[PDB]
Amino acid sequence: FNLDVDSPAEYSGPEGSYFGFAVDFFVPSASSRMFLLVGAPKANTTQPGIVEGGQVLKCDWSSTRRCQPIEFDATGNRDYAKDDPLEFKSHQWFGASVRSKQDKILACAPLYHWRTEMKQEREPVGTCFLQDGTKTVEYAPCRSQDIDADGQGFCQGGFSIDFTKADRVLLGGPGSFYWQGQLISDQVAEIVSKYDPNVYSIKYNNQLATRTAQAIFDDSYLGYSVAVGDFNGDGIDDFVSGVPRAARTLGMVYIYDGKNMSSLYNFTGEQMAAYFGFSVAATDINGDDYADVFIGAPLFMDRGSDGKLQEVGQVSVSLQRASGDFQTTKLNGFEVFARFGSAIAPLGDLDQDGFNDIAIAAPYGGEDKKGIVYIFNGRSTGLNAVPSQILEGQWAARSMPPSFGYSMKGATDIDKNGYPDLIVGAFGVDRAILYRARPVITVNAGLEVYPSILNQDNKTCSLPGTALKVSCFNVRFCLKADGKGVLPRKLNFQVELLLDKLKQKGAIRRALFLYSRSPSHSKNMTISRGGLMQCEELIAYLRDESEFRDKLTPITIFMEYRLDYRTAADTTGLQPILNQFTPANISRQAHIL
Amino acid sequence: VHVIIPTENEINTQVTPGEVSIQLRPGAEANFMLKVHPLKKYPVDLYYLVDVSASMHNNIEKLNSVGNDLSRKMAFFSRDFRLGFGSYVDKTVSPYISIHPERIHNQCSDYNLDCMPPHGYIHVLSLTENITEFEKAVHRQKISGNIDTPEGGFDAMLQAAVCESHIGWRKEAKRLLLVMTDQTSHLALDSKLAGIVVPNDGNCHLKNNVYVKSTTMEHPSLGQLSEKLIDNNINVIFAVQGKQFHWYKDLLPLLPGTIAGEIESKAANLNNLVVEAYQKLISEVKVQVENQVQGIYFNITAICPDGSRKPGMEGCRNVTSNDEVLFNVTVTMKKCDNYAIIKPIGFNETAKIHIHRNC
Amino acid sequence: DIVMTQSPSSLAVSAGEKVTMSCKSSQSLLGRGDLGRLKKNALAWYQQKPGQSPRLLIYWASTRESGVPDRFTGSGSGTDFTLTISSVQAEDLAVYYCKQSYNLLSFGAGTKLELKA
Amino acid sequence: QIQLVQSGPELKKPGETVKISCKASGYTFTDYSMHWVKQAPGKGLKWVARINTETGEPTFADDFRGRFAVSLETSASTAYLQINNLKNEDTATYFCAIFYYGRDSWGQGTTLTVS
Ligand SMILES: *[C@@H]1O[C@H](CO)[C@@H](O[C@@H]2O[C@H](CO)[C@@H](O[C@@H]3O[C@H](CO[C@H]4O[C@H](CO)[C@@H](O)[C@H](O)[C@@H]4O)[C@@H](O)[C@H](O[C@H]4O[C@H](CO)[C@@H](O)[C@H](O)[C@@H]4O[C@H]4O[C@H](CO)[C@@H](O)[C@H](O)[C@@H]4O)[C@@H]3O)[C@H](O)[C@H]2NC(C)=O)[C@H](O)[C@H]1NC(C)=O
Ligand SMILES: *[C@@H]1O[C@H](CO)[C@@H](O[C@@H]2O[C@H](CO)[C@@H](O)[C@H](O)[C@H]2NC(C)=O)[C@H](O)[C@H]1NC(C)=O
Ligand SMILES: *[C@@H]1O[C@H](CO)[C@@H](O[C@@H]2O[C@H](CO)[C@@H](O)[C@H](O)[C@H]2NC(C)=O)[C@H](O)[C@H]1NC(C)=O
Ligand SMILES: *[C@@H]1O[C@H](CO)[C@@H](O[C@@H]2O[C@H](CO)[C@@H](O)[C@H](O)[C@H]2NC(C)=O)[C@H](O)[C@H]1NC(C)=O
Ligand SMILES: *[C@@H]1O[C@H](CO)[C@@H](O[C@@H]2O[C@H](CO)[C@@H](O)[C@H](O)[C@H]2NC(C)=O)[C@H](O)[C@H]1NC(C)=O
Ligand SMILES: *[C@@H]1O[C@H](CO)[C@@H](O)[C@H](O)[C@H]1NC(C)=O
Ligand SMILES: *[C@@H]1O[C@H](CO)[C@@H](O)[C@H](O)[C@H]1NC(C)=O
Ligand SMILES: *[C@@H]1O[C@H](CO)[C@@H](O)[C@H](O)[C@H]1NC(C)=O
Ligand SMILES: [Ca+2]
Ligand SMILES: [Ca+2]
Ligand SMILES: [Ca+2]
Ligand SMILES: [Ca+2]
Ligand SMILES: [Ca+2]
Ligand SMILES: [Mg+2]
Repeated sequence: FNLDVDSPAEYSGPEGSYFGFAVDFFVPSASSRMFLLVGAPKANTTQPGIVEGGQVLKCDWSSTRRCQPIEFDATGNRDYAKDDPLEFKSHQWFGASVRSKQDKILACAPLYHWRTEMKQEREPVGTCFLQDGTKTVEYAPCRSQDIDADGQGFCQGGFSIDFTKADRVLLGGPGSFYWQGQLISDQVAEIVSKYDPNVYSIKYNNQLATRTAQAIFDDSYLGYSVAVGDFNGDGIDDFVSGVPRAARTLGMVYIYDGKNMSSLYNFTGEQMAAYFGFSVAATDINGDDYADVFIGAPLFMDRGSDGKLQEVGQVSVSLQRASGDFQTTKLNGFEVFARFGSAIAPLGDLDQDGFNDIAIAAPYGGEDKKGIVYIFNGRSTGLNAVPSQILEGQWAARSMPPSFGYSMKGATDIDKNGYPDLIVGAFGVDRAILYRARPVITVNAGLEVYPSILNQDNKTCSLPGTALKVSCFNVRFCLKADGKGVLPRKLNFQVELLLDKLKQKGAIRRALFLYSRSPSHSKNMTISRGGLMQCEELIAYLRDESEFRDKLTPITIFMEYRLDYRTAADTTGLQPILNQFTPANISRQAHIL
Repeated sequence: VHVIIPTENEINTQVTPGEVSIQLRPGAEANFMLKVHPLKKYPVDLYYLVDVSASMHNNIEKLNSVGNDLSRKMAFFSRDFRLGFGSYVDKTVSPYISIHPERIHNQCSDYNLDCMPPHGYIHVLSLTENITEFEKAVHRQKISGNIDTPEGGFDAMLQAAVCESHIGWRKEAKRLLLVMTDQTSHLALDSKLAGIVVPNDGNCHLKNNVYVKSTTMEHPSLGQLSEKLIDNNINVIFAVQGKQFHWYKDLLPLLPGTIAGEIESKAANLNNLVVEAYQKLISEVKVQVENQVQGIYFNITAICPDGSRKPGMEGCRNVTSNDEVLFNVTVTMKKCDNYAIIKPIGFNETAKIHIHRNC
Repeated sequence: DIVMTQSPSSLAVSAGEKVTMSCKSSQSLLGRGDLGRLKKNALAWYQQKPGQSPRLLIYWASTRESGVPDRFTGSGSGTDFTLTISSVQAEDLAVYYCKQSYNLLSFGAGTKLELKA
Repeated sequence: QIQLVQSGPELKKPGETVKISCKASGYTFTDYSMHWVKQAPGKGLKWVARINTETGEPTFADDFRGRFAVSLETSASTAYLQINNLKNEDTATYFCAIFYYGRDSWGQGTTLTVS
């Protein structure tokens, strides 16, 4: 609910490059400034002879908004033999998938081809560039002597990547072994240390990988999408992998042991061709200290009352329990052909409520299929199926839908306010848009009546002007508020108190404030956050036995409050929001005797 | 609140009334019976969409016996039977095909047989009364190939269904789209592997009988595929030789109006499959409603000749000649805020209902 | 250019007997096709009667050509292939040739069948 | 029905050139390659050359080079094998053929004798 979608930072790249195809954040251990990583897989590079090679750009944030390419590769195609190219970087889609762990940037080119030593051919093996410190190396775990379709020749390594907290890289290569797919994971230290630019095939010692199986598993694409998290309680992040065509294209998600690759879990979709496993993610969404599993199935068709199938998209959600079992629920999308669940991007605890939150894309939904991103808050019982905030693309299609939400990354605080932010790509228009999270104010609003017992006989005080005696009671209220991140010390609140307003307009209101003979009052309050409740007291009285519709009714005492939103802003103009899971409309009853 | 049934000359033979106009008020309901009465001896348009990747070589050669024999068998089920023909392989992009200059030239490793260049979808023969042309279109058909086993079946089907002016589908006909294969098909999201992230817009993209957006647009989803097949009144018949048949069979519940059968290992039943599939399709009557009217909901139940009742799109079974199926249509209004179309799936005639609201 | 070896060149048969002959190759004839593991072998067998053009019997080292009697069975893989004739007839007295098409086309030596007497 | 019709017998002297024709009928000539095979008088078959009528570009065996040329006359659905500088070892029957598996064909063969 607290994401600022009114003043996002907009970035753009070269036309036709699909700038914004893949997004992540770059956060060096000691730069004191953060950058965004935005891919552009079809970008025209300055490399000698490479067309639409693809690039990854480092984008700034403070001051201006400009992006510059990272020189992972500043050369052309190497030769194998005189007038016989070793490799083909043309249309390699470099920047198609980008991930970063603080300083370490892993950027892949899934469509890279090479000839292999044995004979001339063009195998889509796939390569990645890993940058750390001041050195960059080429990593290509499938570029080996195990070639052709029954080997790793068609691997497309780097198609989907992630990082393991153990400083390992997890690469999904869905084309291995006749598209059975293979996961390969290795150590950063091994990749960087065992590097030689004159060697095409490099062996590593601490490498883990899946293995080829029977033909019945062909065309499953294992390693289509990957994610990590601890699913067995060993302290070692395990490997989560989507396999969209598994089990007769029901789609499956596999979890492999992050230490020895033994299989741990098998999640199977229910509907054929829903493409279950398209996108997978893991996070603790309920505060149980166990990673939970989030699986998209973007083509899922939901049957209506007459059995009619509506293609909407589905996300399967399951919580991990200590016993080793999972508790499964389901979340459906909202719009037809929007492909809800195409991207799952954990936001971390974006609203700072103690639970992690998740953004789920539906890239072809909304007016003109601009694309929609739905934000679902977490809670102790699992992900809340009801979205609290909806984001939409702000650009028209030029040749294809902007596909806003196609790829997203959250849980990184860029504006340094304690509330993690979110980057959303919209590659169809060559753009990327950064949303920042607003501070959240929780308000303790008190309301009391002294005495709550009131009548027409107990006249206790006199009115101003003419000293008529009336039955008097006091109405008190007070406010305290605070947040968890960076908020202005002085909060500006507007409060209005109404007496006996809960009735048909035109009816007589029985309770009035004696200073003005009015059933309503408002005040301008300045409240220091984290301080004392600021209280006020007004004296109310009942109309006498001459001005009424009845004598015995409940009296509603109603308090409404809101933020000013004019002075309520930080140095960048970012305004706080009241917690949307709490009321700002409260009441008490007093009773007439 | 009322229902008006026009007494004007009707322009439908199977579906009547083909036009209904009703008046609703919030909280109101109204209903009527819609009659569906299938004809015997239909004009029939049968288009052969054939998988021509290398594994199909030994089945394709058997299509040379289909023209005249099938025409004779259909003489007892139809009045006017036409044949058409086209073929498909896959998307002509890496990694689905080789892109090496020397391999693409031959498109296979077999130097005995000449393989044709790979293609997405090509239209070969427009639907025609001429049986000889069908047999000739088949006789000169060469075999192609690819690297990946799955095929671009659904992509070719959409173009075959949508490009009406090129295929030559008649409005005055039962439109049959026969898909011949042995392997499973690619799904909409499989194309990411080839670098194709552009959605299929569901339009017609043929030039000189060649589908030219096959390398830039992804495969259609099943949702899109069924939508277009129903909208264009096409009854799909799948003919699958391999164990993959079961893959197709179990997708039938997701593709209303579709039927599938098996091709024998000898491919000796190519004509029997078509005739039997036709006979089963003609006896299955079900309807769906396209409801774009906001605040209005429909509840339709099929009332069968045998006394059973089957709700929604379930419809009635074992329908014959001189046999009416009645559909009980109730419209209920929840709120104030156009028309909706109620049609039998696989039929050329539809009923349009106009829903007025006095608010 | 793949060398084919065919043997024996002189095969003695009698009607009703099971007759076998073999062809071996200097390299694998198994290539990549439309199927994953089920690769095709680029090998075919022909029957040539004296004074006649040769006729195709078997292709891909398995599938029979239409019109071929169901007694001609080809089988094998890699570099070692065979042809077996079940219940050989007196009308099968022809010279058989194997031909590979993995790369440059070439034929084997030829196996001649003659009746035992 | 696919047919291949070849020219009749030729009696040539050493060093002379012979043009052996093969006329195709019953099919789309320009969509298939045509192969030439040599059958020496008493030996097995040896593949000589193929001509891909789609492009007009020939391919020859490593041994059958230089003296052998292949050309097309697509206007009459026919192809030619031209053998230059005939030697005595060229005495053979030369066959034309279609090698498509489901639609093959061999011609009757042309007998060439060299003095
Ligand atoms: C999630 O779901 C996946 C499946 O999608 C599942 O993984 C699969 O596990 C099964 C085993 O349960 C794997 O199948 C085989 O397992 C044997 C292990 O040997 C034991 O079990 C067999 C019975 O299957 C007993 O006979 C034997 O005595 C042991 O008790 C492996 O040995 C098999 O390996 C074969 O493939 C190798 C490829 O390199 C060959 O080298 C090897 O020789 C085997 O080949 C066999 O088949 C050939 C024909 O294809 C034949 O020619 C050979 O002679 C030989 O008979 C094989 O792995 C299955 O492959 C796994 N699938 C995948 C995709 O990994 C997970 O366990 C499950 N996870 C969870 C948590 O539920
Ligand atoms: C990258 O550069 C290529 C080469 O100029 C661009 O592709 C060309 O586009 C023109 C039309 O503007 C065509 O006439 C050429 O034939 C195309 N060439 C090739 C090799 O495709 C490409 O559009 C550029 N891409 C980006 C993102 O700038
Ligand atoms: C049906 O198609 C066949 C095949 O094209 C037609 O027969 C051809 O007729 C032309 C003359 O117009 C001849 O030159 C061809 O040689 C014939 N071909 C064959 C295979 O016979 C036939 O006339 C067509 N019939 C109808 C009613 O359209
Ligand atoms: C739906 O299909 C039917 C059957 O083909 C069409 O009915 C025929 O229309 C033609 C042309 O007017 C007549 O000559 C036939 O006699 C009709 N058949 C019968 C049994 O009456 C019908 O016109 C088509 N309707 C639409 C809306 O396309
Ligand atoms: C079509 O459905 C309507 C109901 O929507 C049927 O009419 C009802 O008949 C029952 C008796 O079985 C009465 O109790 C209801 O009050 C009737 N409702 C209305 C709105 O009239 C109607 O009979 C059905 N028609 C057919 C042919 O089955
Ligand atoms: C992987 O490590 C776990 C540690 O708990 C062990 O139980 C499991 O058997 C190991 N698997 C293999 C294949 O070594
Ligand atoms: C349609 O009518 C049947 C029979 O009364 C009822 O059971 C069903 O719930 C109704 N469906 C809707 C969507 O109103
Ligand atoms: C039902 O269908 C079967 C064929 O499966 C047929 O033999 C039978 O006569 C049909 N019954 C009716 C009542 O039409
Ligand atoms: Ca673990
Ligand atoms: Ca958890
Ligand atoms: Ca939260
Ligand atoms: Ca922030
Ligand atoms: Ca394929
Ligand atoms: Mg195929």
